[PDB]
Amino acid sequence: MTSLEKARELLREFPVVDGHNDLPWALREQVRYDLDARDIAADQSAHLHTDLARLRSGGVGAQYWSVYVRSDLPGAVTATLEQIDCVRRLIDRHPGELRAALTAADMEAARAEGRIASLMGAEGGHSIDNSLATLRALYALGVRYMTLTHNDNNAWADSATDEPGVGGLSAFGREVVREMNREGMLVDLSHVAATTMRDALDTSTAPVIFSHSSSRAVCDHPRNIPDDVLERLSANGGMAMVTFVPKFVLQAAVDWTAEADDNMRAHGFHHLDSSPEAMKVHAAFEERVPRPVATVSTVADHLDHMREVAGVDHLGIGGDYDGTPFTPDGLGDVSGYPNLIAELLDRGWSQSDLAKLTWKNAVRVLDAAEDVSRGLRAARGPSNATIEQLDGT
Ligand SMILES: CC(C)C[C@H](N)P(=O)(O)C[C@H](C)C(=O)O
Ligand SMILES: [Zn+2]
Ligand SMILES: [Zn+2]
Repeated sequence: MTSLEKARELLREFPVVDGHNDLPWALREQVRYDLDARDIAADQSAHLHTDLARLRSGGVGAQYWSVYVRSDLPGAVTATLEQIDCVRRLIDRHPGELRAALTAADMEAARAEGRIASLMGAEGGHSIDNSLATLRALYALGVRYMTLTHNDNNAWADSATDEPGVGGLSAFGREVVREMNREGMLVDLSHVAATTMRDALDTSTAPVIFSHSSSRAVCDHPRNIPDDVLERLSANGGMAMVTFVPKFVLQAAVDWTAEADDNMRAHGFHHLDSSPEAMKVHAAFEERVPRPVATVSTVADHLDHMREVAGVDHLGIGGDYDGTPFTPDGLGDVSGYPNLIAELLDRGWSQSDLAKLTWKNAVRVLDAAEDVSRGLRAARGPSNATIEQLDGT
């Protein structure tokens, strides 16, 4: 059989646990959670990367649904609860296809019955409003990882896409990591600065993840992971879940985006300005310099290097579907994973290597978080510390 046929067979046995899909945010923005208007039991190809049929075609057996909210708007906690509610409603609406999962055992139970294990991950520490009790409430509601920052610094952690702030984690930032360890919430180091990665690895007593980051050595962008950090994963026990975002994984796309941003500033616009006038300027740039396109090969290049440095036991996949408008060819939506697995087969990845990448590493890591939490919950009570106490006025 072809590599693609073999890939599908392999995924039927050990499906993908995807680290980060922004369907909830897409539903929030497109239709304000009018789920009938984007029914994922029907074909949503015109609007979304994600629906149930494409998840099945793609060999997705578990999904961390992102409950991302904007850090640059007020009411982050309320919005996070709305995102969590969206995930709950999707699970309730589609019991034939989705099963809520809170634990590694739940993931295996879902796999045994052929339902997609549905977990939640918060994307940025702003979702807890500097409140450890709020962190505990998110865990109680089912959140099983939290990205420590999004694109901007928060009061206690530095983002990779912002200027240096506290220098990694502040004292309160370390307290957040300790509390996540005690609760059994995975520390997610996507988005954070390399300093923050190192501070988190110093502090965490549980395996950490990168829910959607690729390799900085392969493509130099602050959203990707440095080799020295990848090297620490085997000792920490965690995993890096490669992402597909073209402007992170393809050198030509990083360069093009930098030039596009420079061009915007040349016209007196902030690079993120979305006014009609700014859009005209960007359109003119793309007219004379077409947007480069990544491929499955681009993503496999990251995985090859990440495997060499981090080890096969420390890898996963986090597509960022519905979180990015652009995708590599062959990975245009959630049905694409078999194309990546086929490429890896062609590059000599073994069946057991691939089962770790898709399924086994993610289950091990969540189980490990539970194990560390058991010890910490027996050893001490929850923290009552405040950011004022630990970081000062
Ligand atoms: C505004 C919403 C769509 C942002 C997404 N939650 P994101 O996952 O942070 C996508 C981005 C390319 C990244 O991961 O850096
Ligand atoms: Zn992200
Ligand atoms: Zn996201």
